[PDB]
Amino acid sequence: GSGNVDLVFLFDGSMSLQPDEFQKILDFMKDVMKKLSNTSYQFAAVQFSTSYKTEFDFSDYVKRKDPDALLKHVKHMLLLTNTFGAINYVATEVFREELGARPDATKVLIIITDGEATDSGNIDAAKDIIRYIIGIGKHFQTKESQETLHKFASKPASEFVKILDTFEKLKDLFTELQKKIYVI
Ligand SMILES: CC[C@H](C)C(=O)O[C@H]1C[C@@H](C)C=C2C=C[C@H](C)[C@H](CC[C@@H]3C[C@@H](O)CC(=O)O3)[C@H]21
Ligand SMILES: [Mg+2]
Repeated sequence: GSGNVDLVFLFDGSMSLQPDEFQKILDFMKDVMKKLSNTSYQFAAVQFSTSYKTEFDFSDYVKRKDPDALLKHVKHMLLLTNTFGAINYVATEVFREELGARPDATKVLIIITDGEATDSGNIDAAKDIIRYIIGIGKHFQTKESQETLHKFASKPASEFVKILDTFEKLKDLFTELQKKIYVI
């Protein structure tokens, strides 16, 4: 339709993440934004743990644009992993016209986490958002834990759930993303 994509990074700041691992999440987000600067994509980023913080809104991105400056002042929260609550927060408190969301854009949520959710609920309010979940590291070693992530993602899980055994594999994920960039 409009050809516009409003994309939110929803990233884990729980106590499980070591300092260097948290930085690699931030570096990955910055790589994606830099590669897609000056396009029809708009970005916002939200850190979640026990509660949620909008690190920058869509309007901040449009005004400042520099991914380095925009994520420079992120404080690691180091609490729990309330992923149900975080998704509902994005759907009702971030995707809003008064915060710079474009009303007819395609909405996309990229969830990066290194643990199973410590809450529960439903995400019906977020169901018109395209949802990718990237699950990283040892807490997703087993098949049963990988499957807990299906609930958050759009369907099929085979396209929308990405499991990475280490944080260094975020770089491989960015290599694969770039092979899919086209001028249309
Ligand atoms: C696309 C390949 C990479 C690895 C990936 O999954 O990136 C996904 C997940 C993550 C790595 C980053 C993304 C950044 C931008 C877009 C939204 C991308 C998904 C792209 C697809 C493209 C078509 O299938 C239509 C659509 O709506 O989503 C995601
Ligand atoms: Mg966690």
